[PDB]
Amino acid sequence: IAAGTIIAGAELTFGLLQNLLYFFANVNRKCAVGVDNESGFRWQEGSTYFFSGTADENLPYSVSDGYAVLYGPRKTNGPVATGVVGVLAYYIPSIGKTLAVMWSVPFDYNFYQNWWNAKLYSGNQRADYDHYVDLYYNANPFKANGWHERSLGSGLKFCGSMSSSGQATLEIHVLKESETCM
Amino acid sequence: IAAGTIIAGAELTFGLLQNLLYFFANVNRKCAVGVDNESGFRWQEGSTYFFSGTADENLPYSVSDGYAVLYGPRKTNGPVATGVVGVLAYYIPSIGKTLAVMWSVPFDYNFYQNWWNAKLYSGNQRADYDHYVDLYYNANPFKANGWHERSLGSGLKFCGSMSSSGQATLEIHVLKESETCM
Amino acid sequence: IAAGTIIAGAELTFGLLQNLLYFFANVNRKCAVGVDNESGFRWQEGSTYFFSGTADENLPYSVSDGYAVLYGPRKTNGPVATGVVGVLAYYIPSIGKTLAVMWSVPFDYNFYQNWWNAKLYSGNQRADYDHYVDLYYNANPFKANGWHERSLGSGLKFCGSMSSSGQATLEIHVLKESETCM
Amino acid sequence: IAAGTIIAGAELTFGLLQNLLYFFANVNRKCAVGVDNESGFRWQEGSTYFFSGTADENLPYSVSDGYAVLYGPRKTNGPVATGVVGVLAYYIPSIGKTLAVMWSVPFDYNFYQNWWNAKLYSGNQRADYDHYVDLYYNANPFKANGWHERSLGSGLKFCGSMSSSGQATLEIHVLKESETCM
Amino acid sequence: IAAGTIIAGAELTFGLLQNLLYFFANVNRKCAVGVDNESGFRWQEGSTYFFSGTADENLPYSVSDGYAVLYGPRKTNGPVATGVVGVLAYYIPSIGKTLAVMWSVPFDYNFYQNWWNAKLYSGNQRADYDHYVDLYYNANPFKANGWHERSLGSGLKFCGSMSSSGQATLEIHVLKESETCM
Amino acid sequence: IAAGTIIAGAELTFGLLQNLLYFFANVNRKCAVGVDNESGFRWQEGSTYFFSGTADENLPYSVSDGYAVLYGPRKTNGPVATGVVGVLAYYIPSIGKTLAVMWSVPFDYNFYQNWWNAKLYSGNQRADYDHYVDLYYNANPFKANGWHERSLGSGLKFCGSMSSSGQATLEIHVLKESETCM
Amino acid sequence: IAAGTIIAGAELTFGLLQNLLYFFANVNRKCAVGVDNESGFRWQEGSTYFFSGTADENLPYSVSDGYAVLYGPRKTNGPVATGVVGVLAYYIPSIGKTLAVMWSVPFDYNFYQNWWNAKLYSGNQRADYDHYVDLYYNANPFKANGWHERSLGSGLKFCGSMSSSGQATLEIHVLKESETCM
Amino acid sequence: IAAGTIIAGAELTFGLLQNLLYFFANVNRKCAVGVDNESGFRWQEGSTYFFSGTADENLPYSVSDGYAVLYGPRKTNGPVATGVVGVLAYYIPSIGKTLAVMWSVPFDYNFYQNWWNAKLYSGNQRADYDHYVDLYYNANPFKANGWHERSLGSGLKFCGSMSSSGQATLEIHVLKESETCM
Repeated sequence: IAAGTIIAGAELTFGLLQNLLYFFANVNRKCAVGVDNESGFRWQEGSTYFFSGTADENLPYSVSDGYAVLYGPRKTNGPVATGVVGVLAYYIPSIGKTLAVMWSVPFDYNFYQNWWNAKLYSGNQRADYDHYVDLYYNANPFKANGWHERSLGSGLKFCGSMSSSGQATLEIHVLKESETCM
Repeated sequence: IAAGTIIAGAELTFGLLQNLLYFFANVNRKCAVGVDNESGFRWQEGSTYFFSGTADENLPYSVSDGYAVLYGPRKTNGPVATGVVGVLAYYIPSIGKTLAVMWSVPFDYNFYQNWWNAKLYSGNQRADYDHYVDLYYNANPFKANGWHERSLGSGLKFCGSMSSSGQATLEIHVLKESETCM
Repeated sequence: IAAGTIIAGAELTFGLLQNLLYFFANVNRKCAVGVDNESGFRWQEGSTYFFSGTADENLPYSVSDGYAVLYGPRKTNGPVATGVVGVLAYYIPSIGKTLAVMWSVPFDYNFYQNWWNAKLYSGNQRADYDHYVDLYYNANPFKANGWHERSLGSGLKFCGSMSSSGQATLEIHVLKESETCM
Repeated sequence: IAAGTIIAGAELTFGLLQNLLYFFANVNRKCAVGVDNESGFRWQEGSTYFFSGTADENLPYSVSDGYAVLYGPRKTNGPVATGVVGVLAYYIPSIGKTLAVMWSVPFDYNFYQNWWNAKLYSGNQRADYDHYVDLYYNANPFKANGWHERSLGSGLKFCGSMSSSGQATLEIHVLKESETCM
Repeated sequence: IAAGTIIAGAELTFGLLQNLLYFFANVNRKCAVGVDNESGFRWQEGSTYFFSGTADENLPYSVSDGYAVLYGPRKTNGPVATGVVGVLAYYIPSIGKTLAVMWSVPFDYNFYQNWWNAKLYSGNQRADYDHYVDLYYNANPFKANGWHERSLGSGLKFCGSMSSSGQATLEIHVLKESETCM
Repeated sequence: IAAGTIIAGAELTFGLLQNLLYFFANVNRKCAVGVDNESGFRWQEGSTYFFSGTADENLPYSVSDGYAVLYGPRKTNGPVATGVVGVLAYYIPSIGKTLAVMWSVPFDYNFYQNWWNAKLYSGNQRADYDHYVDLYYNANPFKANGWHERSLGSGLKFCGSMSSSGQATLEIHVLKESETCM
Repeated sequence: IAAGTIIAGAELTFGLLQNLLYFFANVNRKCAVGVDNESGFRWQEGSTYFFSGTADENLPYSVSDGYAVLYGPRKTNGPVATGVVGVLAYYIPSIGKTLAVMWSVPFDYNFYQNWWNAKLYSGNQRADYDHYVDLYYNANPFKANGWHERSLGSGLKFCGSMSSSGQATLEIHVLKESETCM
Repeated sequence: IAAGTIIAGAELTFGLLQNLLYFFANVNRKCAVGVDNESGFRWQEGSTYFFSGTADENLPYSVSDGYAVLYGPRKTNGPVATGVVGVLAYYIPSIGKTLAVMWSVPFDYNFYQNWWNAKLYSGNQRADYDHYVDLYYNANPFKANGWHERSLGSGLKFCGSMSSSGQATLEIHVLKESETCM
């Protein structure tokens, strides 16, 4: 009989749902990824993988001694409950290895936190899910609590830090083992 | 009897539909297509095909050694569920062949992803659906996961990459076989 | 009896109609018409015809060797379902002929597409409906799919292209038969 | 009995009427009138008449060889269905005649179109309704379809054009009979 | 009984009245009054009268050979149906007379039009209602239809014009009888 | 019984009252008070009184030959029906007297108008209500109708004027008796 | 029974209360406190107390001969009925005393007014409630009515003034007894 | 029966709750932390801990004699009732100790106030909850009431101050024991 009650229930439902989708569309995640080639070797064949999120730009094809990658990963547009998570990688012909760098800026800080890592892999490889799993679970990732340092092997080491924010910054310097960081 | 219930159902219907059409009108797709003539040959007769989308500008008629195409493909205006997908092509008189470059930035990332390709075709040809089908299905397109390289034949090769975003960037360098990319 | 139902039907009707007229008022059509006098002859008596649309400016009275027309045709203001369609023309005293250039940027891309053309006509003539019909139906117009070239006769040729967008650009170079375009 | 139906009919009526008056207040008409004194004689006693519309500025009192009038006629403010229509005039002591220039930018392009004219009148006269009627009905006005030229007599001629838009531009050059226009 | 009908009649009444007062508050009248002392005599004791309207600034105390008054009369703020109407005056010690300048920019162009005047009065006098009545009714005011000229006596003359707009401009040059205006 | 009629009467009452308080909060009064020390004596101990209104700034402590006070009195914030009315004063040690300057910019121009005055008082005194009453009622204030001049005594005179607007300007020059104003 | 009357009473209540809290959040109080060290002694250990309000900045640690404190006290954010009231203090090692400066910009000008003071206290002390009570009640504070001057003792004096506005300015110069203020 | 009362109770509930969450999302807390290395020793391995809040940036890896940390802690985004509270730390190789600096800008000033501290700890340590507890409860923190100074030991001391605002500033200078602060 009282069909106006069903119309009012629809107006309440879409009036809630349009604002709920507008919330998930407006919560934002970023990672300003800076990686600095202090290494004395040329990096090439710039490769990426995204477990979540995207970027609007390319990596440099190559990086050379004293220059840096700057890259801007972000969350996918629209009402998605996913952060920005991924790998970037470069081949290093002068040592026969691939440098891979991982970051993980989640959506829910109830369950997760900002993590990052870097490693050298044998031969020419490009960033994929097996690099994400190995950099996130098998290796020890670093968390967003200031500056950390580790040997890469093959005469290199990395020094780096990440913000605890969801609009994060990541900075890494890939030095020779002889050098003092920053 | 209660005609106000039909008026309230119409207000609910158009109140939903005006916002649904406003959604499809505001989700946007782009491809910033850069193609760089490192080739040592003049390109001419700049031609295009669009399977979906448009651009507000012309290609250069010609490109010459060390200059680049910059072109801005985009989605068609209004409430359409179509991305930007197309071909650009140039004749190369010095080798008797047509360079064609393809990109595909879809609407639904549920079903599709960003793809691109480039190839040399025999004689003077202009971009059309047969170049789109051959660059997308018969040849192997490259996906949006960093830098890729392939020989074109006739002394040329291409090196290029594409963003995974729907507001994409595409960059290609069309080098001689003797050269090192970027 | 229930006169409030007629008032609510009027509020629904004008609430729809004010938004429908606002839609047709906001969908826009343009043609940025550039025509370049590479011809070695002075053009004069700049004339126009509009089958649909207008412009807020005059043509140059005359154009001379190495200068260009730039002209901005547009859709008529308000809730009209018409594009921008027209002819511009110039007399060329040094050959005894009229150059006429046509463009057609439609409203409905369901039924129509962007077309353009150029031709030389005998004697001093000014742009009118007979030039529109002859440039659109009797001659072969060119479509918005990259660069096209044709001989005009009397020692001239044209080279030109048009955008597939509804906010189009048109570019034409009117060269001598001896020259290489752009 | 049901007085709320009369209140709802009043809210509908003023809700329509406030938007109808806002429409007529926002449709705009202009004429950017440029008149260029290439004549070799000083013009003085700058006079105006408006059949419809106004301007917020004065004419120059005088114009001299190689300078120009620039004048900005416009529609009267508020919800009026009238365009901008008028005459400007100057006395020319060196020939004993008055130059008068007319323009007519209508409201309804359903019934009317953009017209303009210019003429020389005997003795010192100022712009009035008899100049409007003689320039619009008795003389042949020119329409908004590109550049037109006519002899004034007394060793002068005019060359000029007008836009077909309702936010029009009018340009006139008042040359000696010896000269080539623009 | 049905007191909600009286509340709805009040909401309709104040909903109309707030918009009616907002209309009368937003219709604006101005006069940009420029008066230029080409006279060879110093003007002093700058005086004003307003029959309607105000200004936010002072006159210069004095004006001297080759300088000008610029003054910005305007309508009184808020929902008043009155224009800007007034007199400015200066004493001229070198001839023993007061220059007075009048303007009248009305509210209703249904009943009134833009008028202005200027005159010399005997001795040191300051602008008041008797100067307004004598400049508007007893003397012949000039209307807003281009440039007008008259002798003041005492070796002076004025040349001037006014806009027909309600946001008017008034320009007057107060020359010696020997000179040619502007 | 029908308690919704009392709620609707409250919504009408606060819907009116919030707009009435917003009106009294937005009608504004100012006085840009400029006072110029052409006097050849130093002024010091800058003092103020406000009968209505305030300022956000201090007076200069002192003023010296050829410098000026600039001061910006204004209406008190919020829904108050009061203008800006007050006194500023300075001691002049070189003559043993206090200069006091008064202004009165009212709220209701139905009952009041812009008045101002200046006077010299014996000894070191600071601005207070007895200076306001003596400058406004016992002395002859000047009204907002152009430039006025009066002797102060002790070898000084003042020359000054005030705007008739509620956002007024006041300008005063405090000269020696030997000098000609502005 | 009629539960919609309780919902309408809640909508009226929160519709009033959200606007009442927005009023108390938007009425603002400030004191731009400038204190100028004309004293010939270094000030150090810059200390503060707030009876009401806060600032977003630090005092200078120290001030030295010819430099000034500039400090911006303000009201606490949100719907609080409290002004800005406080003390700033500095130790002066060269005389063995603490300079303390007090200001009081209230919320309710119905009950209170702008007051300020300054004094020298024995030994190294920091601003607290006992300095506020002694500067406000036991000593004679100065009110916002122009420039005031007093001896501090120990060879110093202060000269200063405060605005009567709630967005106040306070200026104080701390001179030697030999000097003439500003 | 009357289901519209439940819909109206839902509209009231979400209409309140959307504004309550918007309040907690818009109340903001910051700490602009400046720490100045006047110490004559290099600081390195910049480390952080957050008990509440985040930052969008990294610390410098290292700081050296005469340079400063500038760091911008802030509240976590969205409707959370938590301030910004944390520790930053650096290792100092030249003395074998870790400098740690703490700040605490709360949400509820009903229960808490702005506190800060600094201390030297033995060996290379990184900021964590045990440094927060020791700097906040076991050591004596300083409150937001002007400049404070303390010996660190190992030849160093700190001098610093903090704002009482919730958008706070913190400034610390880490001097040698020989020096005079700021």
